[PDB]
Amino acid sequence: QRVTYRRRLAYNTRSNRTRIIKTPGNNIRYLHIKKLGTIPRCGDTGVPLQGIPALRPREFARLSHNKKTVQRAYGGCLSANAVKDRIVRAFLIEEQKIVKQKLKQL
Amino acid sequence: KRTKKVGVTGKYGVRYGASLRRDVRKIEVQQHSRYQCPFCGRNTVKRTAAGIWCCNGKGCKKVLAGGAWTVTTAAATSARSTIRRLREMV
Amino acid sequence: NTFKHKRALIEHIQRAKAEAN
Amino acid sequence: PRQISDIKQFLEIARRKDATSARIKKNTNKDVKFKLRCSKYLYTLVVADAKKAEKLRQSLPPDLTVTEV
Amino acid sequence: GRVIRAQRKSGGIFQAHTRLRKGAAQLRTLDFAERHGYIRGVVQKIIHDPGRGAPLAKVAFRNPYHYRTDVETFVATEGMYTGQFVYCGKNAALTVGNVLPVGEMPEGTIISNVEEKAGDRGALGRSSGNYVIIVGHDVDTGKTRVKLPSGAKKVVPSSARGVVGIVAGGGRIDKPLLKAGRAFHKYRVKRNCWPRTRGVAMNPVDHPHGGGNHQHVGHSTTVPRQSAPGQKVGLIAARRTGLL
Amino acid sequence: PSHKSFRTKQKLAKAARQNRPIPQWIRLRTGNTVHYNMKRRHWRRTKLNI
RNA sequence: CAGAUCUUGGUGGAAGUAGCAAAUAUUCAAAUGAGAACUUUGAAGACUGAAGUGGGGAAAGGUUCCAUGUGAACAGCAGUUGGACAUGGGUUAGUCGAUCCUAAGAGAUAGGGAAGCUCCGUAUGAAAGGCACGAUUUUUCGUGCCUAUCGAAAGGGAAUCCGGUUAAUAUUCCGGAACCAGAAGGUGGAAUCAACACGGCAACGUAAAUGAAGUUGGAGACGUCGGCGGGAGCCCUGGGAAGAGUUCUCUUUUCUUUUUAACAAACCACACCCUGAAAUCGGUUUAUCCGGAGCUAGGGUAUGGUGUUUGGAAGAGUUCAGCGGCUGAAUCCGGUGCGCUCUCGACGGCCCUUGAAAAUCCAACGGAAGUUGUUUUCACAUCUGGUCGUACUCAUAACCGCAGCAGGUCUCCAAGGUGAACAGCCUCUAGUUGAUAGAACAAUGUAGAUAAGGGAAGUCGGCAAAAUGGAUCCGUAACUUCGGGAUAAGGAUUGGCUCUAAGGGUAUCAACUUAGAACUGGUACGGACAAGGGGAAUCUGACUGUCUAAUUAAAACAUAGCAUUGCGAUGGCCAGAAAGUGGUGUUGACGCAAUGUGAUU
RNA sequence: GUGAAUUUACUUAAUCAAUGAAGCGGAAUUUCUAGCGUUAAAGUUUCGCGAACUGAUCCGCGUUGA
Repeated sequence: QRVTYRRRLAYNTRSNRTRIIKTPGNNIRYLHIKKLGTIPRCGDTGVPLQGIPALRPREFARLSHNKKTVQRAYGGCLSANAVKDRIVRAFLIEEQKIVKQKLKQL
Repeated sequence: KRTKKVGVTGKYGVRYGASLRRDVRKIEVQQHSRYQCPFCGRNTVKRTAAGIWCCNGKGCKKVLAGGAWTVTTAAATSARSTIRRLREMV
Repeated sequence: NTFKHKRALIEHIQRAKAEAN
Repeated sequence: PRQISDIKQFLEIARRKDATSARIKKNTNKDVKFKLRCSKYLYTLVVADAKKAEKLRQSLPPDLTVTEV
Repeated sequence: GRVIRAQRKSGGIFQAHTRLRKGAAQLRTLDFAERHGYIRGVVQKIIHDPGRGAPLAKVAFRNPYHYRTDVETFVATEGMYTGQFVYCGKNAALTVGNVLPVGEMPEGTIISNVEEKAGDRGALGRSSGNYVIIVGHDVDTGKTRVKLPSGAKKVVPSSARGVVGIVAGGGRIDKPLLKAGRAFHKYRVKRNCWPRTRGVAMNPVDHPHGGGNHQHVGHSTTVPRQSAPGQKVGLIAARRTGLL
Repeated sequence: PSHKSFRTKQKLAKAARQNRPIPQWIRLRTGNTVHYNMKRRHWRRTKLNI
């Protein structure tokens, strides 16, 4: 059995994505499907974030807060290693400027 | 060893002239060879675009501004030495 | 490109570590 | 559609005012399906035991509309 | 009897293809902090500018007046890496990539993206592998003599800024293209300037060099500077001509 | 095509209504000089050109 | 008016003449009817043969759709038939599009030009608008803080599926089952007098789990090629069950039917974490990458359907057996892969090419506010969703070519055999059997075939034709830019059938792929189809590529390379009537502009 | 156009460059690291995130630079 587009859009494009199904009436048919979702990228390293699904942007609005975030500082914005580097670098440079302040105050 | 002289420029066949294929051979070997990363020491630096050399090493991921076909050029090295000399005498 | 088939690899394994032992 | 694995859950949803009708479906494998039409979902309970089937059917509220296969 | 190809290059299909450009490469606007001290920025990413032989560098600075981050698009110099700190100002150090006034740098310093005049954010030595040399200073007149990549000597104000180092991407012209196709792709992101038909291969209505039974000019191809727009073809106002 | 504007369907609807034969009782009137519709159109032969 | 290749209209001889010859093809019976080569039904014979003569859409058309009716006219024969003529009927959306967004680009406003029509200009030489605090402040307001619009029915984007239904409409109606967004309060639960939850060493998890201004991040959001792996449908296949074809004979067989949607729930291992410290270095892909910046190994975390299990849902759909709408059954259990289409995953290659924006959406940092009361991105119920498009054709008859014209016109789906193949040839589903016919085989012709002996003697010229041709094995010159030339040239081999020999997975299963060995046949053999003739050299352009649409495809143009010239911005070059005008220029000499030669040597 | 002795200077007319027209002219007197920097506060003086004054000098005011 051959199939047709269910819409008046010909021209398979990045939005005219179709799938083959067998209906309970023994018919081969297209189901028009959307583009795959995307796991949010990390803000510093750019890698995908761990613990968050791959949804479309508007589709994220239907999740609860914990499903879109990770229970950590910058959770849902930065990866674990990126956050750890932020923490260590912040503390070390604050220690450096304290030492330099001690040296230059005298 | 499959080709005796053309090497990487064997993909060009018999065209464009021997000398032009020869000059391309030097540059293409430089352009595609893997380079040691100055930041992580791994041999992980490769060219993304002319002048941009990115390291694929895990944890380093450094991106470099450099020469078109080689990571470092003679002109840059020579002037870096002079600039270092100038700053030291200042 | 050695070990043209599974049997050839087997015989190489059998002779290896047997000449050693 | 929703599947309910608990009989008392089926009664509780039937007690809820959103329940509109109920269907009893007798299958060829002697397994009954108790289906409950609500505002949002068709709640289905698969009862494979005969004796639990009719005590549940008489357990269903009299005001609810129960319908044969 | 027809408007020639040189005359038609006033725009339209001869405009620059500017969809994929990654911003205009400019120095920081000359502010109080960069006039009197230095401001430090972080190199976020080295990026490829379509139609440009040299990479660009996205550098994030802090606004000295507001809680916000200003990201500046620089011409990357060789040795610039992501995560590097770049200091711009009078009191900046003499390190590769730092932006300093030309008057504060010693004679013979190799600089790039040099300002013609104080505050125009970079004019000279911007192409890949090119640089400007600080020939000398004239403190009394507040000027700096510099050597341009064409070999010309130019005077710029001592307050004009320049990036220390050579523009990255050098040696880009050494490699032969080998291909009309590769010349097609290079110019496909710059403008409609390729391929080029010779004037002698045209007809008299189309070009001064067109016409005749044999492909020749018929007149001297060295032309004056006072000539008309339809006449400025060949070698315009050539002092010398021929290969030495 | 199937995709039409509302303006097009209005012009097409009026064109359809004007592409009809004349009522028969018109032909029986006093002083009548109208017999057949002189503005009739066919879909292959003449195009509406809108 | 006899003239002007006079004007307009009319009409002749030619003339019942040229002609109605591309796309294999029709035939019999019956029906209807005044009338049948052409209409309809049945039977037969065929073709398109999945890159269709099939099923759909976009542009364009506009009612051609559908039923009924039919004197003409039109369908270059015919006509009872028709896209023709007449009469009615027909397109139903919160979910499919348009609308929304921005793209290249258009285009107001501020301004400036112009005698003016109007031109330029798009955050510019614009006073181009907001938001928050307060016993109410001299009951005459104070204190703070920071860009139009149009333009995409192929781009971006909220959310619908199955079965059924009409003469003609369906993701729109009907039945059943969902989903999205917005809004209000309500119910149940969760946090809180230790104000804004806990657990996990960690990756992070949990049904919840306040977060203003401000800032920042992500998604939206992205090339092309190559193999590899996963899924789905298809193809293929072993049994079972229902009918059906075949049955001189043979065939536990030949064919058909064996179906399961959105949605809902549960389930499911390259990156990351933990312990541990590795050289006799190991791990590992088809492809050589990885590791003291922590390998291997061990144990975890995350990602999670087009997967599995169930709900939907068998009551549906399909197939069969009866009965006069109804009643009985069946709708089962598995395999397989260098297969096909789509898709996903992890990778590799390539670039002097690095391959959109914006609307929308989410997150973080920050810490304003804050016994009842506060919060609550948690589970539930509750209500709503406008406007326009929607029939039909999408083409050997619905579009454009004056037409029902052998022309042209974007794209989706894509069965079996032969074979490397989406080749050609043949077939299944579907579609069609349409193109004036009949009878005759004169010359000439168009389109195909063949020809003894010779073999280019023909001709301006081997023009046309022939010959060669797949695959396997052997063999392969000059010359060369060392890459090529090269399928050089030259030889041999090819069927059927019975056999073994190896090549994989867990005793046993699955799968075409090569090597032989005989035996056998009008010395046959890529048996139809398909499918290079070759060699020695000259002139010339290096090459791939481009042009005179409709007489010139070339040696012409382009090209890479080489070279020259102008220009360091108050500049070169180009444009504008002007301008507070534009292009190069989101540019800066490795640049742009102007030319001439035309790879290499 | 304005001055100072053809020679020098000045800028308000015009020209050019930059921007969000932020620190111009006088006087008084932030560099080992890809982190964060906002929604003042201490000090002083009146009367709690109510004020004031400084924190964060004054003056000129020509948006700066050629």
